[PDB]
Amino acid sequence: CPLMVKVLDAVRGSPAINVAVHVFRKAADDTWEPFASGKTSESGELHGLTTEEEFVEGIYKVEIDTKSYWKALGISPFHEHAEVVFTANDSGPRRYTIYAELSPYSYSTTAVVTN
Amino acid sequence: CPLMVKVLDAVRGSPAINVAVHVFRKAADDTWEPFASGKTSESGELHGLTTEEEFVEGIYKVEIDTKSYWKALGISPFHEHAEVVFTANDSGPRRYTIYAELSPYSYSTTAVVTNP
Amino acid sequence: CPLMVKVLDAVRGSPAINVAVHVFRKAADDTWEPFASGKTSESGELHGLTTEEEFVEGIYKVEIDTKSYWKALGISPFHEHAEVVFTANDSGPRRYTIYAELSPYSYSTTAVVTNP
Amino acid sequence: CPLMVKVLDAVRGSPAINVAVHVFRKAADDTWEPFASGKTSESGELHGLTTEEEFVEGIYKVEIDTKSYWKALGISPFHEHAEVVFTANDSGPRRYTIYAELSPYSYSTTAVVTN
Repeated sequence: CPLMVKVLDAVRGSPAINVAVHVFRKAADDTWEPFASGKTSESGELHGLTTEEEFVEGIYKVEIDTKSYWKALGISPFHEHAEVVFTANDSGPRRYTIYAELSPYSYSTTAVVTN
Repeated sequence: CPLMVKVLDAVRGSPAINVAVHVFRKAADDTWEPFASGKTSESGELHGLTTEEEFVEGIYKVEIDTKSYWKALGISPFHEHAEVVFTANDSGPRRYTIYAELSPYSYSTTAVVTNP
Repeated sequence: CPLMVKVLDAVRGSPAINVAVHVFRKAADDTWEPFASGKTSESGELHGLTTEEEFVEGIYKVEIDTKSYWKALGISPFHEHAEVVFTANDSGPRRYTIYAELSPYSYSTTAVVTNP
Repeated sequence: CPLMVKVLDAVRGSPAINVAVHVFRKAADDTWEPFASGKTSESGELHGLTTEEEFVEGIYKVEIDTKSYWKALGISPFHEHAEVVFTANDSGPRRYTIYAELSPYSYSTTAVVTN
């Protein structure tokens, strides 16, 4: 599993559970092709999105549905979602972990890429 | 200015200067219509993007072109850009300041929304 | 002002108002001597802490009293405070702006350092 | 292990390895008593700092030696270190994970507290 997502709730100090995540791949016509998706687990994680075979070089977009998450908690949020757009490059480490720390009016994301 | 952007460079401890920013507004067909664009100043600030009159209700996307910024500094960063997508002015006119703090493999964005 | 602090509330999307800030400077015995204090304004800003003359070389600690801030909003936060410790003016006088973005279980701080 | 630390390098997009971490406990006389310490692993983690028996309620300080980390990489940093000060409370979740994302002139820290 070369692509992982770890989402944290900076308000409650807990993993962000049941957050919808959609991954897209940029197509030849510059549109976003659905690639993979899921809901974060009780540990705020989402793995098994793709395989080494399928995760070829290219531009990918990871959309985290933060708005629905905050609405479920009864908290008015700012963003429609958090977007993480990046290029997968074979000439570097294999495993991509996208960290995302969520607050109603702020989010931070950090990519950790390793072997 | 109802729409403002403040960008900081967390590697150099300075405002992020000459960063290109493109703003889009969602149309009916889910496509992103260009709304406004500019580049950050020496203070990492970008005002004069729009006016209260033109900045109507809608879903807006503020795209900060961080990749170019880092490459010019000799750094190969992770993200293509930093995207900030939000509904604006749905409860009346508001003033928005989008803060962004950039690192090659990380960014944070915080929105300050005030009622004039 | 050579020392400035800008604090934002990432839960409400606003400046963090009336946040107490204490600045200390390290002495010889590793103890923290009180240097200056204040509270953030409506803009989440705090200037007038010190002067160029008084702000000599040294190791400074900017302590932001976030716990009190969150408790007053009905939130029980994780941190006692947000501490920002740094060497200042060791290469001559500089201007420092300490940005802080607060959430109940998280905070970020970014320093902008400029040469006047 | 009720206390864990996960440190990430936001410049290189990798765990922050070999970062010294010192944990202190606030004593009756308001001074900081050394409690535990170590160096982050190849995964930027530091566990086995303490036990449930020893990790009683009280105020703790986690000092991350970020200055030495950046100096090793030949990068001039701003902070002397990153400090995370908090109260351990029995009336909540047991495991504390302190996340820290490091940049030369910025750091973010997020606490994740779970069962």
